[PDB]
Amino acid sequence: RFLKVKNWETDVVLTDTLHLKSTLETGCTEHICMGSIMLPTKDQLFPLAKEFLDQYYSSIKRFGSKAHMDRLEEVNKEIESTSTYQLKDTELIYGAKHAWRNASRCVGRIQWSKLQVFDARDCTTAHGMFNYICNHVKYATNKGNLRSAITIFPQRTDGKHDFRVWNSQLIRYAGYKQPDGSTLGDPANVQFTEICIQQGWKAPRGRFDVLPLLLQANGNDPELFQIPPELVLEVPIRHPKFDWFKDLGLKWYGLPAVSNMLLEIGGLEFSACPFSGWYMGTEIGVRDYCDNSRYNILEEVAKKMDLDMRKTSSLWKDQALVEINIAVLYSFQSDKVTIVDHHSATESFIKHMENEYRCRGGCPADWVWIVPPMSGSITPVFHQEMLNYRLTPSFEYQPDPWNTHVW
Amino acid sequence: RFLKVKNWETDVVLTDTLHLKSTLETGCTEHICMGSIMLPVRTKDQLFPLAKEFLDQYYSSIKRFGSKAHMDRLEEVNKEIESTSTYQLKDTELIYGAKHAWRNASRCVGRIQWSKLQVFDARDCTTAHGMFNYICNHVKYATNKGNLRSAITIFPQRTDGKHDFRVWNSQLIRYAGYKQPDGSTLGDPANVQFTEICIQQGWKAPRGRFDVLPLLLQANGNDPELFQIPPELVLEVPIRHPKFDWFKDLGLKWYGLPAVSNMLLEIGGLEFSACPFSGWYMGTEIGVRDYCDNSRYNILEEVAKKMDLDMRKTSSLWKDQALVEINIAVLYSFQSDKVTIVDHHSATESFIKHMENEYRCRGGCPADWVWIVPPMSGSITPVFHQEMLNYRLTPSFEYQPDPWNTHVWKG
Ligand code: HEM
Ligand code: HEM
Ligand SMILES: Cc1cc(N)nc(CCc2cccc(CCc3cc(C)nc(N)c3)c2)c1
Ligand SMILES: Cc1cc(N)nc(CCc2cccc(CCc3cc(C)nc(N)c3)c2)c1
Ligand SMILES: C[C@H](O)[C@H](O)[C@H]1CNc2nc(N)[nH]c(=O)c2N1
Ligand SMILES: C[C@H](O)[C@H](O)[C@H]1CNc2nc(N)[nH]c(=O)c2N1
Ligand SMILES: [Zn+2]
Repeated sequence: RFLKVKNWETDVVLTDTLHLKSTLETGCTEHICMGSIMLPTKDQLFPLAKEFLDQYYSSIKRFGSKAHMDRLEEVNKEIESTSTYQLKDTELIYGAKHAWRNASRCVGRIQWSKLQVFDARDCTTAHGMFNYICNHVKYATNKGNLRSAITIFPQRTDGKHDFRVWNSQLIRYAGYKQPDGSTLGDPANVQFTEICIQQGWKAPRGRFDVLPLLLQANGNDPELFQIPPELVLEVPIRHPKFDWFKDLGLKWYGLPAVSNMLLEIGGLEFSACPFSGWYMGTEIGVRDYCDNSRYNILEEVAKKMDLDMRKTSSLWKDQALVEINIAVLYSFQSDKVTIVDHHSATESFIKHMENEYRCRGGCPADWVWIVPPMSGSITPVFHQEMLNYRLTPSFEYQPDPWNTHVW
Repeated sequence: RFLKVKNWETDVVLTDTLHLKSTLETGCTEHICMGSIMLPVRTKDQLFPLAKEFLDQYYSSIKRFGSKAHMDRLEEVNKEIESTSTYQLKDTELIYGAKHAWRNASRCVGRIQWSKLQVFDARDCTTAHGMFNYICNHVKYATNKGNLRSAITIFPQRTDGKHDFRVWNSQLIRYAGYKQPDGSTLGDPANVQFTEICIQQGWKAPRGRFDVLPLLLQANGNDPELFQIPPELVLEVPIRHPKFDWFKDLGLKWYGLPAVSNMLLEIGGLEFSACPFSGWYMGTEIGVRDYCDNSRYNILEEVAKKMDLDMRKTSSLWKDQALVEINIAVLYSFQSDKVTIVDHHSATESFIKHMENEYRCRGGCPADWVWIVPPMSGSITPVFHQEMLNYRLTPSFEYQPDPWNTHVWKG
């Protein structure tokens, strides 16, 4: 029932009790582990509400008080009557911060409590959504001094009137398939780019074309909007030692802002809730640039370094990989856009584990996602056993809206 | 019930039916994943079904399921169990069992090689001196002057758990570690406790940075005994760098033969507590973990100093830079001395091909992602994007407690 996690580098042992307050399902069984898999009513709503409010009122040290009990009745009277209910601003703020606190795949959670929450529940149109989003981007960007933030659109009702940001991130580059066979721009985004062009977008058909936002309010058909170029902070990528590196003509955006997740608080579902923080360097240098299925530039870089690419054993992919990542970090730092390296981010997470063990009884963590995609074992998270479990409030995946929505 | 795994790089989907033959627990539940947890005498009653499952498997594999030779073998094992409480495997069953224990090792990226394994039957061994002789022969045959060959040596199975054969070393070949009064360590920090035991057993430690440890060997539940492996049998490789001439002056070397000697081999319910096996190294096992773990040789600071890296901010990636040059040095050194080694790109690519073939011919390939993905450059290797299902098949290799923790000393 009590569970131990050990660090094999420092010999330090923590005891987990938070997992008993666990609530959703992992995908695993005692027969088979699924840790490496990417995706595994009035009667339904009240327990969920009760569960959340109980945790809310406990955290402000007001458990079992008159203010607690009255709110429980108030939400109950509202469910039995309206088939749903509304969160107070305080509960909304608390729910969002805890969805992040509980995100077992996020290495940046040391920051969980400094989340700026923007309440967009009064939104009714896609033009309104666009306005809210532009304000979020500008506030979060903050001329390079990035600040975490989330904007929360109206909760799901009958599921026929969902708000959705069709973009998977607020700021992403287009992807175009060509007769050549190869891909121009970002291959992850080819399909969404087809939908933009098919809804009317005039594509510049270049390598780094910032996608338009595709916004759906109240279950209606979505609409296109171009984020003002002056709000999209981008960084050209150069190297501190390699002058030729600029001639690759690489750039990336300063703001990572995930816009396709569903935020679940007290059984209420927020289908549109873009959130943003700041990049860990490997996210761009390792995955975005170096994934076979993404910009896939390794081949091109190692060539410029005049390395022996005859045999895998010269570790030429690995040499190029490190320099690509040196450059990203350097470029951001020199243009003064917040960014964190994987050594620094993992060291912060470990300290954050310790705090959550001592202050909360544990910290849900998904080792497969916490360990950075390069140099894993020279970061302190590699040697750290972690327990993975699902708590609410939470962020969840949801189907791409284009498969679901009807025109 | 069919289960699908996807490769997120190549879009290939595969279908596992093999997990249906799974026995032992994972540690995981519907409510908790234990995926990153490191370490998560039998009755007649329980022994015969285990014998039965195994013999059913063996006889299917040779296409003789339900034959007279199958039925008679079950009858014979049946009788042997009821009358003696245990049973003996035929040579064929032992060979097949040890290959399948390897085939089933879900944390092993080297499994493409599973069917080429030399098996040495040391079930006639009775004494520690007998064990030393078996182990020297294994070391010699496996080393093959650099052209390494996989081998396993199998000592007598457990009886009452009071007469166990054990090799106290965790690997047949490993370097001593010595804790100094000032708190620092000389040699390999991972082996300090074991070095201490050896010294107390009467080993005269030379006290250098790369002292090959002696074998501590327990036969038939007796107190263990010390033996020096003949040095001419210990193939070692001095570490140098193809471009960095100062690299040799770090004084590093490593041994060619990885040979795990602390696992328990389970076949059809029987437990072989001493069963050392060996293969050849993947370069990252020496260059990332052995040299560059903080709790091991920890030469990263020393190497980056000599490269003249900017070591004032982690964000220069000085650590990542040095780690790569060290791993380059390890691969270059083994290849130049003609000692078999595999780099992590080649190993993981091989493993991916193995895995696909296993799904097609066997209906699955249990695989532990936390362990299969290499400890450097994970995502530029094809295992990183590969979903994997982890489950436990027998025959299998299991952890067991260290014998100094359990052993009843006689004197
Ligand atoms: C402040 C700086 C932040 C850093 C450095 C960071 C870091 C990361 C990284 C590296 C990942 C995995 C990346 C990958 O896809 O390879 C991740 C996942 C995730 N993060 Fe963060 N994060 C930050 C802020 C935030 C914020 C503000 C939120 C929400 C409020 C958040 C919620 C999540 C969630 C839900 C996941 C996993 C989603 C999934 O299941 O795939 N993070 N984080
Ligand atoms: C032939 C060359 C081989 C290579 C390159 C290889 C590679 C590896 C590597 C890199 C690991 C992970 C170890 C670590 O990083 O800590 C491993 C684990 C393992 N290998 Fe192999 N292996 C080989 C042969 C063998 C053989 C011959 C056997 C047994 C007959 C074996 C059985 C195992 C087992 C049981 C584990 C998991 C240990 C555990 O559960 O902790 N492998 N292998
Ligand atoms: C806020 C933030 C900070 C940061 N440093 N990186 C990121 C990008 C990583 C990230 C985080 C959460 C969520 C995602 C994508 C979720 C996602 C992923 C896939 C493959 N399919 C879906 N339907 C949904 C990606 C975001
Ligand atoms: C044959 C072989 C080939 C290779 N390339 N690498 C290795 C080393 C990795 C390896 C493999 C199996 C087993 C171990 C040790 C596991 C181990 C760990 C603990 C704590 N207790 C135990 N009883 C056992 C280590 C071995
Ligand atoms: C805590 C964590 O599970 C532990 O450090 C593991 C992770 N993955 C590993 N993977 C390999 N190949 N070898 C190891 O020793 C470890 N250590
Ligand atoms: C198959 C495997 O689950 C998949 O490659 C995962 C592994 N770890 C990851 N880790 C991070 N941080 N991001 C990812 O997209 C993935 N992909
Ligand atoms: Zn699991």
